[PDB]
Amino acid sequence: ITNLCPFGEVFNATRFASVYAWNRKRISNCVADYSVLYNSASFSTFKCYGVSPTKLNDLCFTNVYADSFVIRGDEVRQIAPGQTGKIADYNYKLPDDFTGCVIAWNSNNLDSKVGGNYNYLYRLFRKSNLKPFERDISTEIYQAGSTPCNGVEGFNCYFPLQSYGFQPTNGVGYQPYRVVVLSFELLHAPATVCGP
Amino acid sequence: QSTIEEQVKTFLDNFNHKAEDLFYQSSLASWNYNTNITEENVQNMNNAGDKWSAFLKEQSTLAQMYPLQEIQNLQVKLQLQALQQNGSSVLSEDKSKRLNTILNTMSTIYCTGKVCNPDNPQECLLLEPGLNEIMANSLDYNERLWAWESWRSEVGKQLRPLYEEYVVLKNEMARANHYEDYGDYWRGDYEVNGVDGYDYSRGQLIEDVEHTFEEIKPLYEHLHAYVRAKLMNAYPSYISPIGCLPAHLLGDMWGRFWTNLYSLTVPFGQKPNIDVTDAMVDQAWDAQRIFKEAEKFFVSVGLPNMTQGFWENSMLTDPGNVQKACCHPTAWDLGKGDFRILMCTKVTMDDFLTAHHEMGHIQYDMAYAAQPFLLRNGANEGFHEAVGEIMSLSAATPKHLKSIGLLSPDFQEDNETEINFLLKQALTIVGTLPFTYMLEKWRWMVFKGEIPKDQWMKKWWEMKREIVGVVEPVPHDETYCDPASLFHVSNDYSFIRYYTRTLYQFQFQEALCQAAKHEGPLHKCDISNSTEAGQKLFNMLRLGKSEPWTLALENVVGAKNMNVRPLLNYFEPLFTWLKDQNKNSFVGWSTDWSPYAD
Ligand SMILES: *[C@@H]1O[C@H](CO)[C@@H](O)[C@H](O)[C@H]1NC(C)=O
Ligand SMILES: [Zn+2]
Repeated sequence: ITNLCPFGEVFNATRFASVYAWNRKRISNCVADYSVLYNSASFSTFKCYGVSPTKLNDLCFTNVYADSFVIRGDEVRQIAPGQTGKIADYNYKLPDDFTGCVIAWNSNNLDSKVGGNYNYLYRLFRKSNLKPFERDISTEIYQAGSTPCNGVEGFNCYFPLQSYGFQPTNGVGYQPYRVVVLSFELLHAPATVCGP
Repeated sequence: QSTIEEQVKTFLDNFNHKAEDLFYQSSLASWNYNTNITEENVQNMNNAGDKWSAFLKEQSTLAQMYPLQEIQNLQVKLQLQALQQNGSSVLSEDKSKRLNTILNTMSTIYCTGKVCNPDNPQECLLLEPGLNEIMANSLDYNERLWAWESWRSEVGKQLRPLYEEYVVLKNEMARANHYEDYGDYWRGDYEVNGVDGYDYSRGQLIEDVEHTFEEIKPLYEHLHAYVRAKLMNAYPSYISPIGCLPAHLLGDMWGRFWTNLYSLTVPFGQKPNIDVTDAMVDQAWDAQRIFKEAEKFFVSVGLPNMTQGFWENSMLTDPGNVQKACCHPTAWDLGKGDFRILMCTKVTMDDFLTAHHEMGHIQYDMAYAAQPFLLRNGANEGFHEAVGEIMSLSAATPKHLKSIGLLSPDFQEDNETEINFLLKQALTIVGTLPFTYMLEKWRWMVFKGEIPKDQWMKKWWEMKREIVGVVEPVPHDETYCDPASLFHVSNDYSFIRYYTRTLYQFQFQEALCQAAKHEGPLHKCDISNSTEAGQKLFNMLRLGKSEPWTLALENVVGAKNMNVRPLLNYFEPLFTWLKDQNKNSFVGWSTDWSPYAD
């Protein structure tokens, strides 16, 4: 006697979020069978931080946020605590004492098409690093010098974000990997999510 | 101060993420064109080519604003200076499109030109395989002569007016870029400046090429004497014992490699054959097996196995009459992790070694892929054509060939086997050197001046007779263009890379054998299981252009220039024997003897 969580509505959503503006789902008042995700055959990365991956079906938590996005397979090594580079610094930062799991897989059959996809964006310049779990969905022109930028692109004046361009024949370090980051929370209050 | 470093670093980190896809989309249109010459592909190729060049002009213009004198980090000075250089944009738009028609027409004439039988105009030969089989295997002087001149009369004569226009436009483009001529533009890959004590100059390349060739002529004169002395058995009334060689009797349509003279000139025919062409046909190998065996060599020295996209997307076998594909072997890096080979292979020792060579370009292309966009290129033209040929120096050995089952396990490594092997290697590697130097000397002068329009073919054939010791079967006048009848002349590539790689391959080979802890003669060193020799190479391949070639060489072999000593020390066991064989016959040649007049 059981009631499973809506992981299906994230792990097999049709359309994922552009990494600069990542999606967040709350999970609460539910049972989550993490062992099914751990025993998945498709996942290429399943690194868990601060919590042992086999153990999750024993734990109970107040809240769980599943964050989802898509990035080049070569940038998946920036989704970990303590990393640097233009995903970790400016698009999505995990904290230095993250407790959670990072889950990722190749999606070249879906997120990539002939002629090039050009939907998925990422932020390429920022005036400072993000604080952990911050978002910056904005398009004001970055200024690289002493000339006032007047809200127009040009010399020393760069648009803040750039598209990915997945074609089907690009190599593994440039194919689209879907990523889901689970960020469990215990908040000195009731548990609302458990393993069965 | 630091603002005009951070402004430049910011700008290049715009370029490296904006350029990367425009270059990919351009490359992928050229692959679709070369895999079938079709107007539907030529449209896409022109469209994606225009997008790339039209972009480059805008970023080049933005880069022009920053002071070249203010940036101090060496790699950013290199990476920025590549944008500040104009290139082709100095010409008017009509004149630039005129040049792009010339290049595409010369390329199409070469890749689709043909000759046909004079009784049977229904029967026509492309260069590959048609005329190549005739020039590689026919022992009829008359058929060889026909196949040799018919390509020069039927296609070399078409390219003369185009090559005139190409010489004119490329010089005016190069001169508006402050080079003296388009030859000087090409010598510009060897230039090193700003780093004092490791500098090199575009004039000095001519000094070091002509200075090293002087120390190679003695081995060549002895090898030429031996080849001439034996071809008189096969073509008895046609060859003088004291003259230069007839051009069509060399082992190739141009005489670029003498490899296919081996069967006519092999020293000790009673031993098992070192040319494994017959053993591969007997065991029924094929295109995929040849590239699989190439892959095993690179991985056993600890370099990466091939990307799955290589095996799925490459064209390793001729597509046949269904597609007018190009068949000159090429190694392609498209960008974005995508690497391919286009090569119409067939079961031969030549295609087995050439599979090692073109796969050697892909290994260097995989190694420097972490570098930023404008440095993600080889350290020098010569290193790019050397990194593959280091593996053929190792993979061709009777020692290695027995270990892969192309020789019988009872084969004996005796003192006649050693000369049967070196005489094969000397045909390829020393036979190609004078041709490779001489052809580029002609182009350097044709771009510079000192060869006027009514003497192009005059001075070419004078230099083939004087420098190379080869003579034309019948005179060619200034309506012909023989040089244009070779791919690298037709399709706008510098040839000197094939000279300088021929020195670098022995410098690196000696320095890799020491990492494999080898002792004994250099000409039986196999590096094939030494991960230590592979690492000594890999840690120089991963650089791209980021450190000057003089220093990238000097770190690996302890010299800051190209050196002849390891080449000679490889062939010395042959050279001593050729000096013995030639004691009763003439060494050198008269330039006055003629196949037509005599
Ligand atoms: C080695 O080869 C030479 C000829 O190339 C021959 O004279 C000599 O006798 C050979 N060595 C032996 C041990 O017979
Ligand atoms: Zn090559």
